[PDB]
Amino acid sequence: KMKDLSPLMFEDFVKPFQINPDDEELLPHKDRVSYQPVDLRAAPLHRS
Amino acid sequence: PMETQIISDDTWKLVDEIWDKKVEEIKAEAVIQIEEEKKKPQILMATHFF
Amino acid sequence: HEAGHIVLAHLFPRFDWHAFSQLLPGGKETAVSVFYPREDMVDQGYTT
Amino acid sequence: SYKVAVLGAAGGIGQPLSLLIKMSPLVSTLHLYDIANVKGVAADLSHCNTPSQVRDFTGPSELADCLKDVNVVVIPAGVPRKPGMTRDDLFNINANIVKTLVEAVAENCPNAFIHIISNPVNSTVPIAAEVLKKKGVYDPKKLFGVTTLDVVRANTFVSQKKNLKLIDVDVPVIGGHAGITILPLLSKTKPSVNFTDEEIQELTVRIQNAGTEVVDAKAGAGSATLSMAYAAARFVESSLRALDGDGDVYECSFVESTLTDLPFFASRVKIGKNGLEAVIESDLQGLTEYEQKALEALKVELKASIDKGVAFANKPA
Amino acid sequence: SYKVAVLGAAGGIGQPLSLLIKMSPLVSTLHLYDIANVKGVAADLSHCNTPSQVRDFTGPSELADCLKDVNVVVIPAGVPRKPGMTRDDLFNINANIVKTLVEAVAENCPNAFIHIISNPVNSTVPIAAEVLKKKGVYDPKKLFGVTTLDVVRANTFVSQKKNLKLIDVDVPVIGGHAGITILPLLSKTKPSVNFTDEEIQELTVRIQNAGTEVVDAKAGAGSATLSMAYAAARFVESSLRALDGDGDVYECSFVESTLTDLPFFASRVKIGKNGLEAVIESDLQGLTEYEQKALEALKVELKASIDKGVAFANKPA
Amino acid sequence: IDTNTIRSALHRQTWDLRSQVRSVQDHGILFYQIGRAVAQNVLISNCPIDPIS
Amino acid sequence: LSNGFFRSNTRSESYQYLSNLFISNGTLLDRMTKTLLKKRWLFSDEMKIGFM
Amino acid sequence: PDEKNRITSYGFVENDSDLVHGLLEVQGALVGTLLF
Repeated sequence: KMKDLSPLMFEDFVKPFQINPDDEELLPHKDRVSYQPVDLRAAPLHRS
Repeated sequence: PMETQIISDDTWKLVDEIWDKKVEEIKAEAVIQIEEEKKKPQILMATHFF
Repeated sequence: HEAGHIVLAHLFPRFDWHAFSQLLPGGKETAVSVFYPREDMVDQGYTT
Repeated sequence: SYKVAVLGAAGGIGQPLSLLIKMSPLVSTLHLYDIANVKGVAADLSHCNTPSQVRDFTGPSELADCLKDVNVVVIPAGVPRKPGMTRDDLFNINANIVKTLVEAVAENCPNAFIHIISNPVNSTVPIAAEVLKKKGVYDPKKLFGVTTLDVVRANTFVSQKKNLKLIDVDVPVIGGHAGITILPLLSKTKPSVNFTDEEIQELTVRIQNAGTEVVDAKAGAGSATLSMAYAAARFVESSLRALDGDGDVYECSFVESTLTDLPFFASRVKIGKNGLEAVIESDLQGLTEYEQKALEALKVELKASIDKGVAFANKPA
Repeated sequence: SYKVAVLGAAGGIGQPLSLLIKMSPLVSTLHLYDIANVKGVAADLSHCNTPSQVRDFTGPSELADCLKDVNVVVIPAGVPRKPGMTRDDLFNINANIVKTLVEAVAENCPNAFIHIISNPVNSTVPIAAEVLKKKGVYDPKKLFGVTTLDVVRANTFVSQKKNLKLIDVDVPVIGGHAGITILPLLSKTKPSVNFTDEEIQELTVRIQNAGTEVVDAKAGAGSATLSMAYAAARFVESSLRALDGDGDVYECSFVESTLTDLPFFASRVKIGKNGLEAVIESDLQGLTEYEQKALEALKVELKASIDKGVAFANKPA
Repeated sequence: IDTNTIRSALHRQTWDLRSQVRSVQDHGILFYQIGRAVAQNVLISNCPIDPIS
Repeated sequence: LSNGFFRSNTRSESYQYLSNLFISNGTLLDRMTKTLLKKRWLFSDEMKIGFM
Repeated sequence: PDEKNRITSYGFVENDSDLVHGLLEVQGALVGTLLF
């Protein structure tokens, strides 16, 4: 019942990230670590 | 943001140093490891007697 | 409710196998759908 | 719980600096002064929901009421450039204004952190020192020249060039505050980064001519206003923190130092409760040959500027 | 990592607002735009060692380059009042300027938080809504009227009167942003303090006439400069906070609301990731009789102002 | 006794035989192993490393 | 817990230094993970050989 | 991706995090130059 109705297909979320085993090429990086330090504290208040 | 700088700029120099020492040690170890001339038995030890 | 569950379960490129869905199982005022995870995900040992 | 009095708070610099000082968490009373158009600035600032109080005074007659019990006195007064004006007339007007203001400060309250902002600060700090000397109340430990805009520009240019963490970037700047006097100690930039000769020369000339760049970028609309107000507020907050007993207040300023043969010099200093506490001499130790030759090049013209300042400050009335 | 573009950043209000946005730890790019004298403000701002970047655009032809990928559009443009000019010509000039700017925003970036500061905002927000409607892209959830100045003035006046902590006091203000269309809900002030009748009357008239007090204290020098810059910076930072997913960003704003029969009203709202998220209706529940008759008196004039705005916004070309 | 004999005697002790042999199918865990082993070797040169697989 | 933001920034600087060091030696990790990809086991001898 | 290819909750990442937290606790409890 999904076949002849042409629904709007989703993208693949569980596609694996794989490396070509014998293909001699330099795969790139972005240039960073995506991690951000957690540092959130308000400024000291007035009348001090 | 409130956190200023952390451990050092000199500790990064030290870890760069040890990284370079290990890299150079591996580089030296790779190419000069095997060289052999002979291992002949020293059974004419004359310094004990002659 | 179960039609929406089935529609979104069958709207993805790689989902668990839909064995069967049954309305009103054994007199209880509910419904049950059965999904079997694929063998590669079980053999992986980790989730993405 | 400290009071700042801004003399000339209704000019180009006066309003953004007063706005920044009002909503800083250290000031509790703000006594603005200008000869005219100061009531509107006070009315504008009084509506903000900050606990610091703003009061305004009009005319020199209220000057005696402006400086009572003031902990930090800031003098940014001075007319900006007009077309057809040479250095002589503008220098005379600004120096007369700062002379009258320093006379009023010496008469009313001489125990305040005095921040000289008017340009040129190389020839204005000696004038203020000579005027304070004539009343027998001069304190060299409580007289500063705000030249931290050069440090701010140096940090900005170094961070833009080397792509470094801007929260960590600081560059020592010595000499003066006008042109080739600015010697950015780029070899002592923290954290440690290495520059090339062309990069060093480009950064040095950019830091030295950023003032001219920002003046001629306005097409005759005036000098730097927002960045100068930024630097002035930074120095005001640092001096107010020094008054609170903070033991790590290191700031770059133009003060009466003995590091060189010059009476006045711009270097890194450590400010305490009673004003100046220490002068960092290590800024002059370990310089490269480029910075050394730039220092000996700027020394003669800095001496000329200081001599011009003390020569005007002792003119007969 | 959010982008704010200020249209009219070379006027009176624009320069301090641009400077305060430059100091904000949420803005990463600031786009100053004005028909003239906008490069000087950019040159002034670029010397500060803040990580946010400032770019300037001159002329309408660069306006299409001004609004690309802009997340918050701020419109403080508009010539302040000149002597001898009535409400009609200044209204026409400001409305034409804001109409051109809203047309440019609708063509370039319909999905930007639009903050209107140009006065009067009671007859300007309907004009912007009508212009956005004509392109078929109007979003009522992303169009705000910055009326934080009345809240700030109410908080300051209440703190000065009853002597509370200025940090904690907040006063809700409903109605409009002009004349007797401002209704301070003084009975719902947190922390809870009970006023007298004459105190309520005095505070109400002071809040309603603070604008005329601050434009007559300047003696024809224009309108307030630092206070609306303060309020606009507060509102921009609050909108940027709400855009990051913060779930407790409640602000008082003049938006298209259904609380009363009026199409547009000023009330407390909750802003979310997708713009306006909630409108607080309990601000209209539990009012006293004085606030009720003040609301019914101000409703007629608010309706007249909105009618004048939508009447101008649909005039033939 | 060569070093390969010692290596093979050590591998039979610190490894478990397993039927239904399978490998990693999404690389990036391999990158984690590679980076961690490199950082262990260059920095901490007084600790051994079990063979990566 | 006033000691939850110092360690985060310490690990942040550690990660930044590790990223800056791994950027220069990207080819090393590239050839190394390819060697692990073809040859299913990787000892210290292959490790040091691939350090070239 | 929207973090689509992360490898949450497997063997040695949790052990590495635990070891890092323990080393940080040891270093911060023993403070009472090296560190700025």
